[PDB]
Amino acid sequence: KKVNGTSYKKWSFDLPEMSNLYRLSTPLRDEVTDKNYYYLFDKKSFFNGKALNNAIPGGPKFEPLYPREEEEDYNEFNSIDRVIFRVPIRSEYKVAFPHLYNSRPRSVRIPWYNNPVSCIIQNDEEYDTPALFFDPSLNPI
Amino acid sequence: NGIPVKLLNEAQGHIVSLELTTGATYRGKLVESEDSMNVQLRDVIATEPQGAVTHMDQIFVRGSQIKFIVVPDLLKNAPLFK
Amino acid sequence: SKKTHDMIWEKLRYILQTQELSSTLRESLETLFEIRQKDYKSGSQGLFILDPTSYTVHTHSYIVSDEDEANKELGNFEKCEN
Amino acid sequence: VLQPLLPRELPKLLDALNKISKYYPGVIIKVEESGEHVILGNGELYMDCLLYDLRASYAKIEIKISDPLTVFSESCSNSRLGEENLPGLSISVAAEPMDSKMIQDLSRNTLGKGQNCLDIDGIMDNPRKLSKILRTEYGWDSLASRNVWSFYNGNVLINDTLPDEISPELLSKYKEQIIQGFYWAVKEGPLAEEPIYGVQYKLLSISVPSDVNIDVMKSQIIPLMKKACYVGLLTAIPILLEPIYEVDITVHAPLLPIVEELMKKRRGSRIYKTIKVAGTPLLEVRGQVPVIESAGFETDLRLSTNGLGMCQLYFWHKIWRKVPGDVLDKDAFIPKLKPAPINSLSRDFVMKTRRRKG
Amino acid sequence: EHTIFTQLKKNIPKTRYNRDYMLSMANIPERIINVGVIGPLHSGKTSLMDLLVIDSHKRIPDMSKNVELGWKPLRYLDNLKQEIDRGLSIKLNGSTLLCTDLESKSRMINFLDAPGHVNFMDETAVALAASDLVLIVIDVVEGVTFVVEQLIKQSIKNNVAMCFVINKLDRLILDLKLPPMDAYLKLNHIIANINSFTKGNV
Amino acid sequence: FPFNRTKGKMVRAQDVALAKKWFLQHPDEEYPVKVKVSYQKLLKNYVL
Amino acid sequence: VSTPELKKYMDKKILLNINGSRKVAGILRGYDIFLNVVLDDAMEINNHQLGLQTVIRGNSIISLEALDA
RNA sequence: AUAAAUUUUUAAG
RNA sequence: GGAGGUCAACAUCAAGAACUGUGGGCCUUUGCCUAUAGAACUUAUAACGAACAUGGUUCUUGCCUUUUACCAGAACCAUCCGGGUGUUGUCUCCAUCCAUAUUUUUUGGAACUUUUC
Ligand SMILES: [Mg+2]
Ligand SMILES: [Mg+2]
Ligand SMILES: [Mg+2]
Repeated sequence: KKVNGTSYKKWSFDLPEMSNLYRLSTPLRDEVTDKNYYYLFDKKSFFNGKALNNAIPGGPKFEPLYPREEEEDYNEFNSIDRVIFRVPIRSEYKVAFPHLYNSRPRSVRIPWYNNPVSCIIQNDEEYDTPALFFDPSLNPI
Repeated sequence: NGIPVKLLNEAQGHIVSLELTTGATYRGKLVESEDSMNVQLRDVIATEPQGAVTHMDQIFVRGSQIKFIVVPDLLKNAPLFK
Repeated sequence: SKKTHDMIWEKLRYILQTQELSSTLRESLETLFEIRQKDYKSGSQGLFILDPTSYTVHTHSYIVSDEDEANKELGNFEKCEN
Repeated sequence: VLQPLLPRELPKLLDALNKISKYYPGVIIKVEESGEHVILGNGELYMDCLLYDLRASYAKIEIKISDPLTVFSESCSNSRLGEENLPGLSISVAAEPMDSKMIQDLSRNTLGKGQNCLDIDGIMDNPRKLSKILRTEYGWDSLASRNVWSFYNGNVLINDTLPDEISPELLSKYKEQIIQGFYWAVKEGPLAEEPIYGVQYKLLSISVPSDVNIDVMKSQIIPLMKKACYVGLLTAIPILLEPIYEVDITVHAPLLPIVEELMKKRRGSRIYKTIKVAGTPLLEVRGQVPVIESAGFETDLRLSTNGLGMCQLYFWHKIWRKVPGDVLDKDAFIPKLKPAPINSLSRDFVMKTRRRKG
Repeated sequence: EHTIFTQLKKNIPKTRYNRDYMLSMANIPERIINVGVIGPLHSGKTSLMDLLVIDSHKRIPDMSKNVELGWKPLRYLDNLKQEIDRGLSIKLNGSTLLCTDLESKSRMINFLDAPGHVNFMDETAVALAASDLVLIVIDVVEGVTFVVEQLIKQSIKNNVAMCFVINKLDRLILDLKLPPMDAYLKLNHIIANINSFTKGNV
Repeated sequence: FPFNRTKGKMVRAQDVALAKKWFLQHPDEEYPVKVKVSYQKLLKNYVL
Repeated sequence: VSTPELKKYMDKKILLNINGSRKVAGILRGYDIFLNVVLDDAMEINNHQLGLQTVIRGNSIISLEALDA
């Protein structure tokens, strides 16, 4: 029942076991269950990171990909007399809402916005702290 | 519950025909029906058992005194039966 | 205290949720839970310079069936033949 | 702001722009004398959804998009005279602040049943009664309550003098040419060439030249209402109104102190309500932050708390606020590359936006 | 390139309720309605529409085997590119079908999903201004909140008829893990907390 | 994904990549610049 | 079980077609789950009124055709 | 009120 | 006949969000329209592999005596280590739905007599 057979493909397991495995492998596991964690660490914030030639502060650096930025007219549109600096525009803006802060992207992708703000609450201290328990993180209602 | 009742309910909106124990056929838009076939109808003609016809507005009929109800043949198609 | 504490808040929060209380008692009552999930050093603060093992301490034997021994005899002075 | 990258492509952009206005209803679009285009939209994500759908579907041409900006508006807080450019006519206008609860009222458009006030849109609701709504509720002049003519977006016009009463008929001629000129100089502006807001206009009196004339007065009078309204605003101690987003924030509880900083930093810096949440370790936090400072804000939150939290900004009550500066200074400090000092914010924005148009 | 879609006349799903008959219902204005659906972000809306859909069409193309039994939600009305990878909804988007109440009285219904972000409210205001009655979908954990306020004042302000659905109860137990009692207490707390905004109606 | 399922298929024993997860997650804090730059190399090789 | 939805016909004059090829008229005042009718009185169809108000039993009603729209 | 870190070698003429 | 195989052969796996067969109408086989049946595997933060290499041409660079060998980006292609599903063959191990009668149904208000046709 557990595994297919000598050719050894399609393993089929059971809860208590797969629990115990969970338990053991605790050193080796990713451990982070909230998608909302990776915020600029997903792929697409990487690809955006490259293609606009930015570096997330903890980020992988890549190559210009559109190297010559130096061609430019002397052109009044974006100039200083006409622009007001209130808030800096850090990069992560430009990687978060790419088409907007960054004039002229090329080959950019769609950052995925956000997930529900996980509430998950675990009780890891006692083995016998029962399943359903009102946990001090909660508010009183 | 009765499937004929269900059918009747479905026929709501449609132009049903309707004879009583008396034998006085009506034909009209079925306004409302209940478990007991307590039908209401709009814009309804009313034939006498002898022959003569009379137009009338919003007839109510109590299922006890109803004999048989004709529903339009579109309801045959779907989707009450299965 | 882990069990006893736990069941103490069993009934204690059970209060705020099922019971109906005054305003100015209730406001405080929940300030408790707030500082709880803020972890209590607002209420726990002190002199910690003393050790549990080194310092000779005495864990007193009382139990609420005890009349404390109510000593006014040690309240006042005697004659010392010593 | 918008410009298409190479001049020769201006048409293609337009052929898409009209499309977008259709497909995304909320947006509102503009041109200037500049050839710039202006794209007004709800919120930051919303501008994202657009500009992507602008570049990668409808128009294909790359364009240059400014630093995110904001709207502004023009208000005021209190002999008085004015003139024609060819001295046959003159106007002079009265202008005051209006009730915050009045202007409060208008921007809430209402049917006014019950004992409640009514909005101004129904002005052809019982006009005398209408003056009862006014006299009653707003402490309004019963005589002006008689005299109220006509309203527009955030403000309204009135009439006070005798030579009015010399020619309430001859003026009953030019009413609806004035109501234009009022819409005219309202939609436009003295300073920012931007919409005026929340102002009371009580006319002084209107000199019309001897014998008047036929088509002189017709379209002669409306622009003269331009200088009228402006001149009435200037000496009235103007200010510059800036929007305010009603912040909503959600956090896990122990991360709260964090939020404090952000607000201290972002100058919105009012968190009105900390609403505990029930059964869930959350805190709703209701607050305010101005539009202009809100630029990156929602990220600054979403990062700084390491994946817990969320934010939204939005504009409903359509509240506004004075911008702190002194609306004109010849001695002003302008930083050149830093966020300006709050002893003049507004002087700055004047001398900038004017440097957009000219 | 720009969107997803189906372009053909023979691959549109079979639709187990026999469309033309639906078109027969369509005659009487009496038996059809327009239900707009709104709520706050990430409240379950589009998912819910898809409950109706997968419950309606018999054999869908867009199902991968994945969501078929699986994990990721099939988000049917999403349909753009942007609204897919952005992970969200922009253009409000319809679905029509006939479906039965428990009576077996089967009505034709126009559902219309609306975006739940607060910078898209514009494209909800449409969804109201048309639609007949609206389901406000409340995410149990979030609980009502300023956005659900301005909604419910906007529904009933425009003379529409509301029904609430509490959503995402997986998050109740299987995350918060709330003993049965305290959960009941919670739901009560929402309901009490909403009725104060639905005044003359309970 | 590795875990919650309890029914699935084998992988060639070299496909399970045990250490991917560590260099996806943030660097943490303490580490001296040698290992951080080690991270940046592992990203760059991944993204690519 | 369910109530006869005659709230449309409330406070309107109705031709109660009744058992044995007879008739009644009158304004509708009330009813119940058995379809008994309570009505403010009128004639029996030349014509002659009896009573101030009248109550018709459920069984007896053939029809209650509305005189007013 | 900062957490931003390139390389690296063998043969043949 | 069932279970298996670190067994084989042959099909199929990147697309109008997309497959195939069939009935009928039109054009003249293709093709269009209509009706009908069936759809394994793989796909939406898009894909056969929650894995991860190498080669060729072409441009841009970087080391910089020249070439192999190279530095790091892009475009267009290729190779290689693997995989799923289906059919057939072969091998091994075993076997030959209420329960009950007093207004809406089933405890009936049915019958008798007479005229016309
Ligand atoms: Mg949605
Ligand atoms: Mg040589
Ligand atoms: Mg040589």
